[PDB]
Amino acid sequence: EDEGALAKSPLQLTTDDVYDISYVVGRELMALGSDPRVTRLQFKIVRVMEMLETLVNEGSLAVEELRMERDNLKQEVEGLRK
Amino acid sequence: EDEGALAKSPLQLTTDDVYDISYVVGRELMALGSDPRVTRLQFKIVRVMEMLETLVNEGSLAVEELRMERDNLKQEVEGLR
Amino acid sequence: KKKRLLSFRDVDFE
Amino acid sequence: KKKRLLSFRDVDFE
Amino acid sequence: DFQGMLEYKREDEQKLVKNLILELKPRGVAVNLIPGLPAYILFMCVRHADYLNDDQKVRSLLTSTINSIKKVLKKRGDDFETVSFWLSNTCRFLHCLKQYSGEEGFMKHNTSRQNEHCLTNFDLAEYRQVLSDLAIQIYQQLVRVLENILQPMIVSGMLEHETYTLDSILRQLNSFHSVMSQHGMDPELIKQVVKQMFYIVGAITLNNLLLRKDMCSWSKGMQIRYNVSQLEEWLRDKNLMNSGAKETLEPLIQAAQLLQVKKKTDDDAEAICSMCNALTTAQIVKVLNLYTPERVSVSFIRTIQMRLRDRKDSPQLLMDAKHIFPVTFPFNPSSLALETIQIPASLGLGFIARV
Amino acid sequence: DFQGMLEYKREDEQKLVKNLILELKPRGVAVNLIPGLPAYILFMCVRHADYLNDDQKVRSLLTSTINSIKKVLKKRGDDFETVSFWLSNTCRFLHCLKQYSGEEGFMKHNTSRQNEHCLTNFDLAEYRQVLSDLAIQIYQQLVRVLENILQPMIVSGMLEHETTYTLDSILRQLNSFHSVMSQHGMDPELIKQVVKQMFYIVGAITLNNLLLRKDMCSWSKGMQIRYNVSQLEEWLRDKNLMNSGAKETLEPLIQAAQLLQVKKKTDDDAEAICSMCNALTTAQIVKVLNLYTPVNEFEERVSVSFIRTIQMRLRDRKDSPQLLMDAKHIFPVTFPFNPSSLALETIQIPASLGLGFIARV
Repeated sequence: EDEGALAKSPLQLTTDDVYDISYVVGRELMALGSDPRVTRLQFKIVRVMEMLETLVNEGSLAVEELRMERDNLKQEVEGLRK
Repeated sequence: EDEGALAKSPLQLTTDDVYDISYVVGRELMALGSDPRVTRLQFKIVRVMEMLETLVNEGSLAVEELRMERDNLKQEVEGLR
Repeated sequence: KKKRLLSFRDVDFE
Repeated sequence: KKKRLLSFRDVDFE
Repeated sequence: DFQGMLEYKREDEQKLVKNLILELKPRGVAVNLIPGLPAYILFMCVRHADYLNDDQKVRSLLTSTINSIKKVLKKRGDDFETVSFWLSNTCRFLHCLKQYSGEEGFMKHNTSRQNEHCLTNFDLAEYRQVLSDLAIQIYQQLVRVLENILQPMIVSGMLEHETYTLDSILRQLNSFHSVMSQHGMDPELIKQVVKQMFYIVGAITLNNLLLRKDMCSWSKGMQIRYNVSQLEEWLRDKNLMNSGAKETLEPLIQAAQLLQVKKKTDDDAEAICSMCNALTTAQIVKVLNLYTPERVSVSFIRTIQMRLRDRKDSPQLLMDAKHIFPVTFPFNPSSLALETIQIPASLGLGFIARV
Repeated sequence: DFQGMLEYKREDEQKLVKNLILELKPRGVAVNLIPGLPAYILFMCVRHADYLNDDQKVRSLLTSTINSIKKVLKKRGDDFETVSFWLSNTCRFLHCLKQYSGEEGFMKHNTSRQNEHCLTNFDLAEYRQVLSDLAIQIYQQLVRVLENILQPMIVSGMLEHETTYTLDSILRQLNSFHSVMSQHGMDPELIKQVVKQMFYIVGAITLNNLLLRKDMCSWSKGMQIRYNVSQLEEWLRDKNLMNSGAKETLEPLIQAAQLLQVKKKTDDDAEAICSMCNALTTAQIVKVLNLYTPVNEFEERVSVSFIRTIQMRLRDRKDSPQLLMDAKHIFPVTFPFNPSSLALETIQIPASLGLGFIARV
């Protein structure tokens, strides 16, 4: 279910891809039982995935906003050149 | 030993933080034994950490390039007016 | 110990 | 089935 | 060591249900890694309110919870993920209230450690009823959204095709099932959802076939039956053979068979009458009338109707496509240890504390 | 199911050691998560060549391995991390060659699955000998790099400091050393020896400076030296290194600090000295007494008679006319066999290694 996510280039993960990875990692952790150190590892992995989500999200939003601004600015500059 | 890096804001993570998290989680996985499904989980985490490392290390690049260009266009707009 | 029963009707919501 | 002992001398390195 | 409770200041309660229910996304890192998490967290909060013997706080939380859930389903009730998510979690909340009610009946699958986590000061039996009824409500918004999505695909994929296709339908079915799975929806609840989806496919298909002369041919009989066997395969690949889903397709299957059987001799008529036990007389007659190759003679159709007079179900042609089988939520205890549950920082619940 | 072997095309062998040895960073996601990974990978490649009964391929890979490791240590042999990394991986590689040799003496702690992963065509005992000599070589270089870092901090932090480099600078440095070796998955028996070697260096340099300066033999200094050592001992205790022998290396320094603090007047006092200081030579003991500076007007100087009294009782001792410690002395390193519980059949090849051209078998 995460074959395509895990195989992706990191700079092209979406937040959806992170969510996908989270589910299958969750299943594998759950299948390991109720060992209290499995659970400590679980919440540690939650934190790692959280950090992954944030960096993916931030990067995508920032790149997208700068792209619009840049496109709009290029149109303005072109007009001002004429 | 990773309580520091795990408590960092993601935007302030360094690749060294990633390496440290990797080591600690590495030990915790090691402690669970040699169950093939523990090992499977272990290699998925390797991939996740690899992805986290790349984002920490190269995540700003595309933003940076676009930013310089945005600012340069802006400079030109101010100059032409 | 006896557990005190609490009252819940649809009217107590919304 | 005795394994074949592979010879290694300093001449083989560098 | 913790006892498995969560304390929060009383003036923070509106912030609690806001982040944990109102604005909690059905798709997130924490909820995906730990399905049912918001239900577990809500229950842990109730435990401590009970442990405090504070009836005004227990009442406040339990009320806010249902109000907030309903508030969510009102605002985004057109969205399948949201509905599936809150069905799954309302259920888990119901199970948690049962599994730790302190009633011997709901405690037959608990560890010694879990049995220590039972409530002590309040009996929420009346609340469970309201919650179970809320769940039933949610389950039906689910089928509603479910049907509006499947509906515009059914005719095209099942019939008008040598917009959507058959694989489109299987794809949509694959999407529905995976979403419910990722939410940790009870397997027995998923089964009833699947049965409900197959019925909608069957009922809409059969009805369209019965209202269209262009769809009653031997060729379509070959095609429909193939499509059904693709749906049987889909059940078989997910171990849903006992979901009761397959049986809901029996009228459609028999209608497809009827288009392929010979329709000339008295023996052909006899065979038709014993084969079509899942179709009504009106339905059998309608299909025989619309057939397009010889044509079905008027006397062969008369022979059928005469022979079937042993049946005393009033003649009906159209399946009810909005029919919903009554849903059950059987108790499903979780082996999750409340004492080892942490509160992921992405939930925005830093203001609550473990006890 | 895989057999736990790795296959690669013969023409890719250079690219393989390039990515796995020459340009592999000692700090990274994959190697931090799985310490010793390049050694496990190397051995798995050896396993497949042994499986193919290809003597030339085995010989070539095993030759490229040693040459490559040497190449790395030539270029980046000043860097502690790099040297630690390759000492640790050279050992693991050696451990693997023993654990899976098919020799029963190395199979005692193996699982049955591990026993089935032994080599079947080639006996590599002569290679293990060369590889072991390489490890010894790498270890000398480790001690060298180590010593060069510690050396400028010892006198300043153990003697000249008061309450640049302080005692805390030294502890910080020891932590960094111990942390890097641990993260590299270096054998615990090896870590113990590296730590013993570090403590010897600290103790030898410090003691030598006591003996060569005039302003370090006071009661005030014996006090401070005893404090600093008790912190070093605490560091060993916190990290469970009290059997490493590191503490014992400080014994001459400890006995010298005690000498600075004890009473030095009566004939009984001199008797206690001649039995406490069993780790300092006569020369060292007598020298300390000579350099001794009283703390007050109310503490006399050490008398010439007292010194001669001590110098006379230590005569029926085997004559030891030596003053300074060899601060460059290196204890001879050993690498006891250390088999791992790791299952080769489940090892995957992380993408960050850039070894996509090799396949699991």
